[PDB]
Amino acid sequence: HHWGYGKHNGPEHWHKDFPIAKGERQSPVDIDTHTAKYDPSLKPLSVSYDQATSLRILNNGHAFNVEFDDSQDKAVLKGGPLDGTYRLIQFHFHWGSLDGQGSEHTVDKKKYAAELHLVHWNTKYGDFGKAVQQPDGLAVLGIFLKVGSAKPGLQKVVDVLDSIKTKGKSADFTNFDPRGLLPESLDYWTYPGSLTTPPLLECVTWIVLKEPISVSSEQVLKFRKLNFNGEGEPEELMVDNWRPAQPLKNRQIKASFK
Ligand SMILES: [Zn+2]
Repeated sequence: HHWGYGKHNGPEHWHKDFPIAKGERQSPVDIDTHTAKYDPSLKPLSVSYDQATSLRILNNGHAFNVEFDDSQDKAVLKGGPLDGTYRLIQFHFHWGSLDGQGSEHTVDKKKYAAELHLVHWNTKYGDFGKAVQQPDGLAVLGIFLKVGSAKPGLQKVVDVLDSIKTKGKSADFTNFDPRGLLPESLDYWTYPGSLTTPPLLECVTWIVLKEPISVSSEQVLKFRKLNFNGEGEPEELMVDNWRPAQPLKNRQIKASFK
């Protein structure tokens, strides 16, 4: 009855309801590291999450969102390719059924186990809904996950997942520090793209970090116990909730590093 990540409603079908799926600046893409251009004029990336106020975690039937208070400039992304100030509104992940798949962006065709998206909106547009209608409305910070050592800063998220197993379930999720999800280095690639889920709006500056974070097999296994379905419905494990790479078309990926 609507969009998802199965054979019958997955990414290959989305263009019928959302023709922009075949548009000029769709995401994700493959990042060909030997085609990206170092840009020495890119300003340093500024992640300012000290005053972040998390509120709630929600299973929306596609992923889970950790939501933040974005009523003021409490957690912001600036610098790099960005003009102005972008406010953190939520983060979520995309992940696979197996460790060898799950990311949306790929790097020289390599798929990672998962990908974290920290979603920010351009404050010059006043609200998120207006921002998504602008070509520079959003900035999404993308971070790859590989399976190795546990990420301590992820554990609070993992442990609450039992309480939001099914579509529509939410739980209080205050006092979470998203700085615990970042890698050491802020080296990145950047390109103009889109939301990777319907409505696939072409409003995103993508900033994808080069350094993955490591999470444990046990942590990702717990992501994979979530459900796409609602309570009291036949179980559909929430896995493989990623859109594959889309054609780059008339775009350039810039690198912050050589
Ligand atoms: Zn996403």
